Amino acid sequence: SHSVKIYDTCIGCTQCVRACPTDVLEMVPWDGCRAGQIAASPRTEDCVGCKRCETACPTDFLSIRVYLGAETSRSMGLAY
Amino acid sequence: ALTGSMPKFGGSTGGLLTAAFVEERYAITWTSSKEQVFEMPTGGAATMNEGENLLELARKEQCLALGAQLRTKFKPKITDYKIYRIFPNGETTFIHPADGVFPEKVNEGRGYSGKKDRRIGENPNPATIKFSGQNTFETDMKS
Amino acid sequence: ASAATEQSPIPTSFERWAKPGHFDRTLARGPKTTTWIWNLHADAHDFDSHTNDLQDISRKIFSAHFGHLAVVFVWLSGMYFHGARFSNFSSWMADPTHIRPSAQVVWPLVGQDILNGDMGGGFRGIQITSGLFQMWRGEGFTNEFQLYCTAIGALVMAGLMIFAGWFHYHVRSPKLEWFQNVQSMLNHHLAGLLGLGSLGWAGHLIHVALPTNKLLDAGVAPQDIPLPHEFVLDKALMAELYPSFAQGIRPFFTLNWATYSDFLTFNGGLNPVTGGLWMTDIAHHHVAIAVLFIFAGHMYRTNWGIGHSIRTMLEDARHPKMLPFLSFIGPVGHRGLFEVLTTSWHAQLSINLAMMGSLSIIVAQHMYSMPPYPYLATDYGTVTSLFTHHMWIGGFLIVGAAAHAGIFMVRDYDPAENVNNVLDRVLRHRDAIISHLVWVCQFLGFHSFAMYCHNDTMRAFGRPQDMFSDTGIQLQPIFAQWVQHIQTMAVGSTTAPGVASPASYAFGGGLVAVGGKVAMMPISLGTADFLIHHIHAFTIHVTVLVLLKGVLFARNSRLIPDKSELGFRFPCDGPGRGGTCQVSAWDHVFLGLFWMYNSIAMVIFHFFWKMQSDVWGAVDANGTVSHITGGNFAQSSITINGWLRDFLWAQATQVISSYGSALSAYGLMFLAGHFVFAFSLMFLFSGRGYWQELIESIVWAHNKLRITTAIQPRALSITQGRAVGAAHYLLGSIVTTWAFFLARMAAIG
Amino acid sequence: PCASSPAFNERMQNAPEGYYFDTPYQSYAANLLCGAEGLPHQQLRFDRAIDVLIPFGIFFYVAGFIGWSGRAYLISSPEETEIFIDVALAIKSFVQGLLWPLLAVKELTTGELTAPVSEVSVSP
Amino acid sequence: SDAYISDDPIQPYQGNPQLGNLATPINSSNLAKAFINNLPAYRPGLTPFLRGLEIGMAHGYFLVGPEVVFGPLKEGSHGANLSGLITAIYITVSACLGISIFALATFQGDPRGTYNSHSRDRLRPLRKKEDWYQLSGGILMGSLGGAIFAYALLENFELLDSILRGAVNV
Amino acid sequence: DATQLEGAYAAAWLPWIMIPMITYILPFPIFAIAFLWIEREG
Amino acid sequence: VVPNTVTWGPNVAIVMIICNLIAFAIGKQVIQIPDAGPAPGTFLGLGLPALLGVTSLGHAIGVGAILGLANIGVL
Ligand code: CLA
Ligand SMILES: CC1=C(/C=C/C(C)=C/C=C/C(C)=C/C=C/C=C(C)/C=C/C=C(C)/C=C/C2=C(C)CCCC2(C)C)C(C)(C)CCC1
Ligand SMILES: CC1=C(C/C=C(\C)CCC[C@H](C)CCC[C@H](C)CCCC(C)C)C(=O)c2ccccc2C1=O
Ligand code: SF4
Ligand code: SF4
Ligand code: SF4
Ligand SMILES: [Ca+2]
Ligand SMILES: [Cl-]
Repeated sequence: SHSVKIYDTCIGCTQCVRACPTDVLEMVPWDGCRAGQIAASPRTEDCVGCKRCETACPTDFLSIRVYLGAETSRSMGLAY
Repeated sequence: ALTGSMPKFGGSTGGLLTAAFVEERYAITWTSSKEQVFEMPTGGAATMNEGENLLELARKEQCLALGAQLRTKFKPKITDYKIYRIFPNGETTFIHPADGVFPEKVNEGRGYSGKKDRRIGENPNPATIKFSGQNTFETDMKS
Repeated sequence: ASAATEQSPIPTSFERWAKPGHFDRTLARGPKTTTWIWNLHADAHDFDSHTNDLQDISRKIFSAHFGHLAVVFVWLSGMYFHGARFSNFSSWMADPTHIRPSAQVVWPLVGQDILNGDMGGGFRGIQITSGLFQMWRGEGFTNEFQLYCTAIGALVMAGLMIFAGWFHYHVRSPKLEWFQNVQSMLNHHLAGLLGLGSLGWAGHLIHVALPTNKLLDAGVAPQDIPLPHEFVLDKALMAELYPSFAQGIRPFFTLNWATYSDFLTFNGGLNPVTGGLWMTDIAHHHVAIAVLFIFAGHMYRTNWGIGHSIRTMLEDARHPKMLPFLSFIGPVGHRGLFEVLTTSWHAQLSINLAMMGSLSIIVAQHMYSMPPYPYLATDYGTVTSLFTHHMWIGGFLIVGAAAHAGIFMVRDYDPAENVNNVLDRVLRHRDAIISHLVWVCQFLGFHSFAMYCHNDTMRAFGRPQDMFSDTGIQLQPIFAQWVQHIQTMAVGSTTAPGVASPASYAFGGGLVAVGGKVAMMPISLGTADFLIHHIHAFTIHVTVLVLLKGVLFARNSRLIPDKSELGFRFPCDGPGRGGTCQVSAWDHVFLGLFWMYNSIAMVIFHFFWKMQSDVWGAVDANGTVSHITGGNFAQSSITINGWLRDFLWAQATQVISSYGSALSAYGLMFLAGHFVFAFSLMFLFSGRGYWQELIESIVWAHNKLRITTAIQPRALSITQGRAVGAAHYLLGSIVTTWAFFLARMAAIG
Repeated sequence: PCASSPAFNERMQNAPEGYYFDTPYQSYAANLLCGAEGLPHQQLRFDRAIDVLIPFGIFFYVAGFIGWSGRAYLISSPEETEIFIDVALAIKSFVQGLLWPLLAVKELTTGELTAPVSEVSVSP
Repeated sequence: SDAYISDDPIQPYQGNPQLGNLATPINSSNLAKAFINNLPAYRPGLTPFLRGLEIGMAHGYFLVGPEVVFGPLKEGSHGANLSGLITAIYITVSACLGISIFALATFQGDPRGTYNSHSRDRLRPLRKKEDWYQLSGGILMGSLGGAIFAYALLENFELLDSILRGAVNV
Repeated sequence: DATQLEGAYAAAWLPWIMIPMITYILPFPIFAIAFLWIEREG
Repeated sequence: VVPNTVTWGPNVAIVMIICNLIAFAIGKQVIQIPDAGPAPGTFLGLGLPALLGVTSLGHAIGVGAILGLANIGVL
């Protein structure tokens, strides 16, 4: 499975969550930014590694990083 | 156990294979107000029935591609789709929406599962976690 | 006004020229980085992205067509002017067997006038291989003033074509209902463009070309020949040549057509004098196809009840109305395809590019074997250049067909429109199509190329009895040999009693030699020809695999289920799912460009070597033919080593030993093509992040000198690096072959 | 020398004349240094010191002209002056670009030709 | 609208349109099924050894010929038939070693893919490793025997020829 | 002269059997052993 | 060498007329007949488009039949 890490430079714009094709990410309350939200990655067993969440992130540097890890049949995107 | 009519479809070569029945299958259910043509994520055009529809797909990404098509390519939008994971013993598990809202909104009760209170440029540099097993983000400090 | 279909806006403004990117909303933002500069020319003509109305796009396309026609007329004007001012056309008209065609002289600048070679007759110029002289001789030109007149007419037509494109967009542009009239368009193009065009050309041939060519073949000097209008004017002069013109246009209306059988002949061979086809036989061809195309133009219902409706014919081709074994296409059939083809310009462009490239390839294969112009077959450089050029144009056009079949999929395909029809049913079993194409490509790759590797190993072992040769294990193409035998039996004094000679001497028949050199002779098909035709089948099939795979999986696949949301030209979808690099349809057009190169290069190599060892040569007084390379295709072209030694190493003697001669530009361009091929590999093997990280250090060195620029320097994008690498590979690798072919054929004839 | 070279005359007295070998084989043979193959070899000696200065030193002027016109045009700028070359400011940076040799030594001593280490972006 | 509303020759596989196959005349006609389902791989009721035995007999028989006609020994009859025989022998032993190691690697616990207990593949009915070992033994026996039967018919081709021309009735 | 492979060296019957063993007799057993080693389950 | 082909005589006009009438007999069974334009159905069922199409196919059939019959002696 890949590791998706969310850092405190997150601004809760939700764009990483909206860009995820496999529903790894969701928003949780934070009170660490003024949106009141921060991304989280519980279903990271579903992560394929497309890094659409990283492309959608506006902060410099990214508040979300995907580290490609051990490949499973889900992270390899195999329908066979 | 899952309610819904299979969408009217002629079949394709892009559908379920062995791994669907030996590893895992996914199902997406949705209610449509009219009988109308959508695009299968497996290739082709199917027709959703008026009422409750249930479709088995091979990947969760296919079920989420269909769901994104339902809520964006149709007026009125179909936003009530539910995605389940089916196991070879028959066990069905409701996965999407994980909570019951929709990941893009914020629910009180979800909980942190990837948060690292840092700022990326301050992970522990790899010279110190060498023969440990941890790699640089699965840690706890900040250097 | 005459059809009430115009009233177009878009006033001719000048201010809209100093604001690049005005067509795209993000292109008119404000540059910022350098990617904008390259994005400006990446979708400049893509009128589909710019706006959303089909009618505005259709109007833009119509005026762009007019501007393109203007560009082609400017090119034609330039070619006729070059033949009328900087050519030895008159000298070649006098002696077209000892004079080399030339239509380009080089200015006396640095070392530069060495490229002006002696062309015979004291003319110092460059030997052209475009076949313009042989074409003008067949059309009826005798002096350069007529060429100058044609150049002026083409320039006037170009000005007229750029006025018709401005008047059909800025003054009175058509409505969308006019563009969607495919019945009327097909009727007019079939009857008025092709039918009347070939009828008018048949009139020209019967009254200008046939006279002039008959006197030329008789022996008359080019300026001793009457001008074409005298052939038109007095019927006594024209009746000296033909005795069927004494009865005028009377036998035609009274249906006594065998009266006309001396200028409408049906001989079907080659003129022994010139080497080209029988000119009377050509005129009869154009008369017959004019009658066929005009008659074909009355097929589609337009405003008068009679005719077909293509929508009805499309919607009825379906089960259970089909042939029983063709009934697998289901009960919808071709129902939604008339609305696909009348609302998508990309669908039409895909079909038309496929047919245009295929027809250009057919043109290439029909003009070496049935040489249609005087003294064409004996100028081997021209024959080589024409075949090679039309094969390359055909291959590029065919690749663009797949490109636009993929653009139709991502953009113009609507699942709700076409449900359970042939287009839906193809997308609904494309794994079967692609897997069977994968297997046939593998079968053909083992049974063509690995047989060549077998032959290499057997020849290096010293056991040529074990080879796939004509002296080892024979692989005779019995079906093509049988077709060749049927073609030479048909034309007997049979199944075609009207023709005297075979349709080409390539099938069989005799030998036509003109000026000592061979115009045409039978092309024997042995084991080497079996092997190279299966090479051709294999390469065409892998090109089809690469291109069709991108077309069929342009929407989605099992890997990326929402590929149509990503676009038609996108680099990847990240390093996940193992790494989805080059999954777009555009990347399949990228990879099929290489495969079209590899396919057409072997076709032009097969043609060059086979024609040079088994057709072209030098007939002596007795009749013995000494071929150029000496009939070494049947034993050297069956191994890879013989292709590298007896074709590439041996026949590149004339291009590398050309320094200091008049062919030295060919040696320079040979090396230049090698450079551009190798330089392409920098873009093809490397990736974008290296170059962006090296530009970081270069930007640091620039910031330190305070030479910072506002437009921020960025590396070429991923698909742009791919496009640049592909363009460079194709350009260098084709310039190399061009220089090799042309230096070889301009030195040994 | 090329005038007394025994192998340099077999390309003298057997070659096309034209206007590329007749008014070029002379001045060349008078003032070049050929070896044994009858070919002028570009030497680097004390006699070449006042010979190689006109390729080397006079190229340095035009190269610095281009580099200083590209500098003085681009300090006075802002992402539309690179697209649409402002001909007035281009002429202003050409007129100053003519005598760029002096201006270049009037920047190093003043410290306005180089940027500070903390005023230029770097990478990790 | 039209998506499985009209009745066409091409149906979903097993009536399930979400399966990755179609019911075409080549996998679903009565002639195609009558031929394929009665081939030894699929004939109902047979033990794996007899399936393998008939597969091997048919296979070792035709595998002799390509080297008899095309091999390095083809200039002489006796050596050509021997080269074809040992080519069939080597291909048989390699293929059966592959069958044995496929069964050894696949059937480890609950297998993965089509030989998992939950698999619905109708086209792969040898679900047990015992079936695969009986198949390997049968294919080996039958293929080596069919190869030497083709070899013996090619060695005695002069006799089989005089027999089938009635030259033995003098 | 050379109608077949020869050895003008000591124990020249050893290539005759060593080349089959190293190159087409023992390799497929070695491939099977390595395949069974890489596909064995925990 | 060439397929005979006669000039024009009462025998040629008969074949060209009998073939124009067969065209009329079979051209009554077309669809979208009497399609206005000019003389909307004033040609015994057919309009002017349908009459011109029927006579054009009749001329085509006549030229083909006449040249065939002239080739083989009958005409
Ligand atoms: C010479 C270089 C080379 C070779 C051998 C290949 C070979 C192949 N290409 Mg490829 N390609 C190449 C260059 C090459 N390519 C380059 C330079 C590009 C740049 C754009 C591409 C891009 C490309 C694409 C996009 C595709 C291919 C495809 C294929 C496969 C075609 C199917 C086939 O022919 O089956 C036969 C196999 C061969 C001809 C390989 C050589 C076999 C030798 C002769 C026999 C070996 C004997 C024996 C087995 C050896 C065993 C010894 C043991 C010790 C291992 C094939 C394996 C297509 C494919 O996948 O088809 C299904 C595919 O779509 N190629
Ligand atoms: C599909 C099909 C087909 C084909 C078929 C085929 C492919 C064939 C074949 C065939 C074959 C391929 C056959 C075979 C066979 C065999 C046999 C007949 C065998 C045998 C054997 C034996 C008898 C052996 C014996 C032995 C043993 C075992 C032991 C010891 C030794 C010996 C020798 C004694 C066709 C189209 C035609 C039609 C129908 C269907
Ligand atoms: C070399 C290379 C680059 C670098 C290439 C670049 C940046 C383009 C080079 C074009 C130069 C920079 C020309 C631009 C210069 C200005 C236009 C000035 C030119 C001067 C004229 C006006 C006279 C990539 O970006 C790249 C990306 C992906 C795969 C492979 C590669 C790759 O191989
Ligand atoms: S890499 Fe792709 S699948 Fe994984 S969290 Fe990011 S967007 Fe989702
Ligand atoms: S896209 Fe980036 S900033 Fe926005 S919610 Fe996701 S991690 Fe936070
Ligand atoms: S290597 Fe390049 S093309 Fe491939 S996945 Fe990574 S970014 Fe995309
Ligand atoms: Ca042998
Ligand atoms: Cl060889």
